[PDB]
Amino acid sequence: LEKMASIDVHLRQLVPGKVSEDDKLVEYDALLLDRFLDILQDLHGEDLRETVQELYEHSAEYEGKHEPKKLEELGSVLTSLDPGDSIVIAKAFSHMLNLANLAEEVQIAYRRRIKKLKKGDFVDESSATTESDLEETFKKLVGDLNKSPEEIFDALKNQTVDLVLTAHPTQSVRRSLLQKHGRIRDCLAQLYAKDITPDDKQELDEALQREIQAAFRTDEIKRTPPTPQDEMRAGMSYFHETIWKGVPKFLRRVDTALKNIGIEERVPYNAPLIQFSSWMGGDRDGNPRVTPEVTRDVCLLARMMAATMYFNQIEDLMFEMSMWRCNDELRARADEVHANSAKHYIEFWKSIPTTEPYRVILGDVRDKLYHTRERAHQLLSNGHSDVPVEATFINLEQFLEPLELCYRSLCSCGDRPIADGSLLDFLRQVSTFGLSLVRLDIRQESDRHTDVLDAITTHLDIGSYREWSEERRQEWLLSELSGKRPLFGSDLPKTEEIADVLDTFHVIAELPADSFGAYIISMATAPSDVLAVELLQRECRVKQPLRVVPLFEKLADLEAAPAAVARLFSVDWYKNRINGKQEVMIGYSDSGKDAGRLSAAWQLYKAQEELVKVAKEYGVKLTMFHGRGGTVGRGGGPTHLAILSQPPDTINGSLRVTVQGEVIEQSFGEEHLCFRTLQRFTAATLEHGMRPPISPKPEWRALLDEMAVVATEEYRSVVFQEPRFVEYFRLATPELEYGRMNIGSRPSKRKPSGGIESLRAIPWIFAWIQTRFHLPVWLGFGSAIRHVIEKDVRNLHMLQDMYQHWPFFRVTIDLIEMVFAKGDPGIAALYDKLLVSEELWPFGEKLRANFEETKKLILQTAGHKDLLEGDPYLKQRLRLRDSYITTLNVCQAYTLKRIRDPSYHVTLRPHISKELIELNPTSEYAPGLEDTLILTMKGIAAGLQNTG
Amino acid sequence: LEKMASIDVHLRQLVPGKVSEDDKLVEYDALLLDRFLDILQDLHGEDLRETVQELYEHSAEYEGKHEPKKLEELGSVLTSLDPGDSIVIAKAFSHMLNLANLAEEVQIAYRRRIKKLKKGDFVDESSATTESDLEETFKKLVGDLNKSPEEIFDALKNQTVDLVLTAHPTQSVRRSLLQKHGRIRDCLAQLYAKDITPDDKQELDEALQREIQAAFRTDEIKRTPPTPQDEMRAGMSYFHETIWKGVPKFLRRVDTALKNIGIEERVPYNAPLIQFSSWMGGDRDGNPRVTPEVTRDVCLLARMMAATMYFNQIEDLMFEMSMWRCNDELRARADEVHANSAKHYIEFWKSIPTTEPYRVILGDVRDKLYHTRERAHQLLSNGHSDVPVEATFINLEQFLEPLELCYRSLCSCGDRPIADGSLLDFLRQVSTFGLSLVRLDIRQESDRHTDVLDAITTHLDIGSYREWSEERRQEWLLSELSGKRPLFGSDLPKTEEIADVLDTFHVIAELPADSFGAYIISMATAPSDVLAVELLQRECRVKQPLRVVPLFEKLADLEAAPAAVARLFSVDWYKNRINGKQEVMIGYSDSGKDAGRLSAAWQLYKAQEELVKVAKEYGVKLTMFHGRGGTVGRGGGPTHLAILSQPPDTINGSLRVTVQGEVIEQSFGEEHLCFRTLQRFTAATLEHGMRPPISPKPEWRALLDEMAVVATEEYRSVVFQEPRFVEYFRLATPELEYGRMNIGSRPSKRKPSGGIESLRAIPWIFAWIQTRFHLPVWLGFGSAIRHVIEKDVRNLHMLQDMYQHWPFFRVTIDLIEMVFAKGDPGIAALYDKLLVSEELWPFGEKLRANFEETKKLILQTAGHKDLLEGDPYLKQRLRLRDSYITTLNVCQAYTLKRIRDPSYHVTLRPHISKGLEDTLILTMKGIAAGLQNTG
Ligand SMILES: [Cl-]
Ligand SMILES: [Cl-]
Repeated sequence: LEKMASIDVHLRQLVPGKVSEDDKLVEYDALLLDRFLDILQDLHGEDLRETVQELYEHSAEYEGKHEPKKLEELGSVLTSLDPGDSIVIAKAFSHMLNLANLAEEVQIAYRRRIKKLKKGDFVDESSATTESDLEETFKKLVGDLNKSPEEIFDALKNQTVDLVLTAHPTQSVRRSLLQKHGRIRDCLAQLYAKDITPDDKQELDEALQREIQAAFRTDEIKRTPPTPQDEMRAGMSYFHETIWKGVPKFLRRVDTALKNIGIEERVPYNAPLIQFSSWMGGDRDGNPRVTPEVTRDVCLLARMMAATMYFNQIEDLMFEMSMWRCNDELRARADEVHANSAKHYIEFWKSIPTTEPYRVILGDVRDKLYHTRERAHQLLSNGHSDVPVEATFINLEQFLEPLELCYRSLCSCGDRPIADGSLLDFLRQVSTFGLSLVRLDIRQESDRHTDVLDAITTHLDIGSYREWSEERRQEWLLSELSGKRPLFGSDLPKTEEIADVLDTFHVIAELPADSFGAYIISMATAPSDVLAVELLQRECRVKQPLRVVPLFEKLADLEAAPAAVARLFSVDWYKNRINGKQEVMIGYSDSGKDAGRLSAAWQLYKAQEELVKVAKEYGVKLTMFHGRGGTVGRGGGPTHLAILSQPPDTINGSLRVTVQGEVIEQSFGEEHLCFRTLQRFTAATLEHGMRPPISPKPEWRALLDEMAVVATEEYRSVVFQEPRFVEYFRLATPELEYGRMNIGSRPSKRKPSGGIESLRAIPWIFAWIQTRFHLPVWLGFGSAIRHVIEKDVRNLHMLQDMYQHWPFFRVTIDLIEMVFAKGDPGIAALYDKLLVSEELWPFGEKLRANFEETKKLILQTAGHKDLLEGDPYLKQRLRLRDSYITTLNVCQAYTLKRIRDPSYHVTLRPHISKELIELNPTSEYAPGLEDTLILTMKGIAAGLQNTG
Repeated sequence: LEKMASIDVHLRQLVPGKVSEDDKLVEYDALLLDRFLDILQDLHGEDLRETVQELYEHSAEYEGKHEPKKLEELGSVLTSLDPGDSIVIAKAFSHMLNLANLAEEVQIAYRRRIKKLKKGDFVDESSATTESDLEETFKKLVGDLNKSPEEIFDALKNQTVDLVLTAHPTQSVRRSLLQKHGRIRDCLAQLYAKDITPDDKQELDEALQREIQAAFRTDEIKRTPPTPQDEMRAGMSYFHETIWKGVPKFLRRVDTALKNIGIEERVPYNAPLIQFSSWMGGDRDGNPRVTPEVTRDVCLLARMMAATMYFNQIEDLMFEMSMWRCNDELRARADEVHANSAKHYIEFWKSIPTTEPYRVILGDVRDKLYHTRERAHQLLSNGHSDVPVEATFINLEQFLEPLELCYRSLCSCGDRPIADGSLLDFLRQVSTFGLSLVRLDIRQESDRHTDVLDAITTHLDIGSYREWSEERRQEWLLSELSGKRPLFGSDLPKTEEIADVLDTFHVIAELPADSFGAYIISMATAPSDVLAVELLQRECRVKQPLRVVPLFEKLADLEAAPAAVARLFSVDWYKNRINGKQEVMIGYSDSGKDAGRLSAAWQLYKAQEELVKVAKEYGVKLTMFHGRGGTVGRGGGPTHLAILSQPPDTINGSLRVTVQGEVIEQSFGEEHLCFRTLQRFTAATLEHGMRPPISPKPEWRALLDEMAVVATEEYRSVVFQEPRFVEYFRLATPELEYGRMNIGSRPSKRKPSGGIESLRAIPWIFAWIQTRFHLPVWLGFGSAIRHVIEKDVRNLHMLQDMYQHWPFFRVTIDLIEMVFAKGDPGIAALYDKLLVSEELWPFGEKLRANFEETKKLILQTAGHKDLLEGDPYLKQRLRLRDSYITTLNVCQAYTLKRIRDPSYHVTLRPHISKGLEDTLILTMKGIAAGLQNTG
């Protein structure tokens, strides 16, 4: 079995050099791959394994020299597979790619930071290898900017970093498989301890193989397209994985860094430097599976998970808190609590003596935590309870008060060190996670609210709120919000949709405010949308109404946004309701779908500038909420510079960002990855408040305005004006298959009969990610740079000045370059040849030329000859993934030709050893061609991760 | 604050060299001491801290040169302390000693093994630094002994090591402090990772200090002398600490070591190589606090703890077990289980689909585990339940069956590797811990059974079972055991004691058999005692009766033991009840109190010889149960050779050993320490089965016979014949204070008006441990070795040959030598000066000379010039503790003079910044914790 000698060779040819001296990535991937291939052989035979390995080697040769002969060879092998073998090959390559991502996480997580590799400017902040840690950022603020430590500490206490978890656009991988990935990562890591004993190393190898096989032998389909509650349970995995333990660890490190510049205090235990919000179960925009009851369910589930974790943690806290000397106040509380009926620690003590007052108070808190979980579970499972609300924690102050009493008391007695142990970690967890871990945002289209108001105004014979001009809408909305009469009752003709909207508001009213974040209006355009939501909130008896957040998606919505926000602040009722705080949401991907990526990036910079102008004019604290697709939505290092790049004063101590589902594993799956994530968010926020990026030279603005015009013209002329483009998009791309299959819970279009305008941005991105073409990300850049270069020979120099000195531009280009690295036009060509009509082939050809031209231009702009010349670590990891992804592409393409064309008979090969073909019985397509397709989609999706 | 610079120096003067190259012990201790003293200064002031540091510095100087002027300085300082400062100093030194123990454990656990330091013979097995690990033991068996790997594996399959956890003779430390010790150990260890980042090292230091203060700032008194359930709760901590996770780890290591000698199989997951038994809540011998309700409570609590640990463990198993391919049998069970009513994993899955059958069956197991804990809890807190016993696991087969089904199924599908992951660990945990973690032994005096039967026979107008000869007792007991008519009813006049015994049997009868181990007859002497327990068990309607274990204590009881056991095997009823398995208990400490330690050691060797002769004659698998005080009861390395030293075939694949309370933290507190404990017990047992120690040369046996005669003559002439001894023992020693104070739950004597015969062995040992004198351990060895040396010039050569070549002798001597290391006659002399009458001073003076002579003779026998010449690591660790313990000694002695004599006014010093009984208790617990185990 000298088979290993082959994969090593291929791997080392894929990543030739070393990206450092602790570069063990090729080693890691070889080890994992060898163990996996042996498992494949032991379960499905020597022939199956030899086939799979020949496929991998061919793919690696392709990602090396990009000879199309290699694609012809891969295809030749893959078409001759009957559905059984096709499923096993696709599954095989999905799992192999997963293992590659695992070795990547280990390598990243243990790479030694090179203090000599820092250049000294902001470019260092674009990679984890040279970015500033917390303390380095403190020293940067103090030295270069001559800020006093007191100013840094004060800035930090009032800072909030709000991470919003959203559902994954495809396979939000099951919590079980995450657990397995963890065990594999740990086995890998421990195998490379430079001090390990032979028997230890043996048992670790056997454990690694054992877990690789375990993960391979779990189905990844069947059952249901998981219900929204299931998707939410899966999203909450990272709290148990890393985040719960990770928050107090990060905060304590902040304490140390503050000590290391002379600050004697710690960050206050109730200060919300970290917050977590969730859309899982709250975003109903174009997702009818998300019902009112779904929202009630995920709210209660969250309250359960939080109470559970607090329950388990408070027992170790009770064991720690064995002191006797205490404050007079706490002694009073102990004697008071000692007057009662001790069920949840009979294994520990028959009862708790008054000589352990801390243990008394804490034991009572433990009792209240148990009753909160039991009552939430009864509310979820029935609808009523019998657990009195007076015996649980209903708001966060009830919970914090006894703990703060213990802390104060301990400090009174000079036991501050004891107080700063498990107790401090507990207080910080209560403050960060509250009673729910996450706060659920609600999201709905503006049109649904307009429908509701129109049904009401029709029911009152006042006219159609829909037909009303925006000024008439505003005037009516204002008179009603200021009025004393309720608006509607049960006697109201409600369509199924209008009933959905109102019932959602009623659910919101019947749940604790600690559970909710923001109500977000998709497709916001005018103040009447926000006012409409505010009115529906009031007239549905939502006692503590949510903050309303407009999501300005389209380009015209962005230009009109600051006018709208000004008009909203200028209204007396709204101005007093917001209490000096406004949060606006921007969607990088939505605006991209509208008007191309370059024009949307620049328009979003300008729109944030104007919104901060309005917020200062009227004295409101503006908070920008960054939706998916952004520069700040990337994974790892790049996030640091992306945040630093935001226009001055757009953050101001409140960062709200979407943690994309395709990135959450790379950012929170591992202990170090999580810590460094929280760190770069906190450090980037803190620094940007005090050290904004340079303001752009006026010529830079004028240039970007012109480029945006040309770029929008090209993007729209292709996507929207070319009549046959929609024909091409349906052939060269599996967009239709994505809409039909059990990959995401959402419909891909808002109106089934519409063109690209009615297509949601996620299937738009996804469709072109699968073919490694990435049109939605780069289309429009080519003609823009081409235009400015021809318009004046010297504009190229200006662009290069921007990339080297203007952060926003550098990060935008950098993102484009990263996406091009995940691109391969040759594969897009394979899809054309197999799936697209002949008279449409030149169309694709022209598109690919644009692809190529743009790439060259981006390179010229970035001053690079190769893609990602400045980040060889990422270039390496990407190349390693690409070798697996390419096979999944070819398999996807031929599987598509096989599905769409039953008149494409192929010379099948004999089946390859023991089955997986009988796990999808009720399939209308072939015995396992639907499953093969789903596998390649989940796989390519996992390999390409994030683009735009 | 350069005060730290002093203590380092003193420490380095205490242990001059390095016992290796990874010897960071002095560094560890210096760090812990510096951090602790800074804490003391921060809580009670610079004056208090400076006082404590002067005390330790002087103590270290004393342990250096042993100048009694150093003791005069210590005393002069400690007497001028009012009770408040006295308490803070005593508490302080107790915790300093604990920190010494913590660093000691870390040093031990991370000491790199030196393979070039092995000499090749059995002496290597007396220290962890050179003992054979599992794999080295295999290669020893295969190469030198020509045992085949098949033979090794079959031997292992059938082997059981049963470790019996007993209540602490003093302070069974609260589970909270065990946890804090864990955090201190972990912080210390990680600070010395040769890869640590500056901020990590900083936060680790702050966590270290924080935890030292946390442990120092908890009271250790008040409330009650904790209830038996409380002491039991504390004893069970080590399952959570290390043992639960640690057992599957060790078993997997066995599997690996087997692969490395060609065995492809794993040790069967249902093989009980490791077992845990408990006395906590079961030993009633001279201990009235242990009632029937206590036994029921610790039983139910135990089943609760186990049910919890299984419950928590099975959720990760459920996440791992996501396969879909399965056996036809398992698939049927999944569809079967899928026909039912899922409340305990709604945070995980709405429900478990039949596409995940393993998860289905396991989820059901999780459910049944939940109902089991809940039912046990309701029985404990109330007395009845409503949780159907059919909805719980009542016996181990119900529990194992679905799990074994999962394993079979996974193997059927070529998923054996997945099966050998979390699932195998789980099976091995069910088999090792069962439904109770531990199996409780019950223990009672034979005399109580005599009382009960005498009330019965008197109630039947047949006469007094007590006045009856032993043969008449036997004959009646046999007639009843072979008979079909019941013995007694509710109409039976029961004294509180007789009602107690019968009620204990009724509770055993009303609880699952899996909860209980062995019924132990203290002061057993004749077959009628065993038979008596058997009958009382039967006529109390105990469905599955316990195995009865006689404890032969006195020397005459040991001589008469094998005759008795032969007589029991010769009776048809007993022969048919035991089913070819017999367990006898021997008490090394018990027999020592009777007749001196040397004679008890030799008598126990010979007695085990005779017991094995008989057990082979009648074809029974004899299991010797080693009570407290043995060589095999030591901590760490020495246990290996002690086990190897037992007479051939006394073990025969079943070792039962007492884990003394004074050793359990050193043996299971840390992950590595626990593994190495389970390992050395498992390896030593396996080897001894196939490689029995040498048989003794007859001149050796004759010499030991003679030495035993002289030794008992001396021990008895001093302890029992000297008329003033009892007066001396009451003054030179805190025995009276121990009996009156809240140190142990047990009364120190069986009959208050008796002499030493009625004094229990534990207070006997403890009393002389407190004064660092240890008379119960070495007294009698002196006159024995002196006698044989004078009788013939060459007998010293014979003794040295025995020490160099007979393991039993080497381990006996070695234990004595270690005890002498923990002795200091000078401190005993201080106690004499303060607390003993003047006309009794030569008496003490004389005994101390005996001490010295005995020590000299022991050294000559072992071929040593200094004590513990062969184990410098232990010599070092002990030397380090001595400096704290000595301060605790001086404090105790002057506190005793102050307590007993209110006519001893002292010039107290002003109280030192932010009630003598509490001080005394502190010093006793402290000296107890520093001396750990002796004899
Ligand atoms: Cl109890
Ligand atoms: Cl649900």
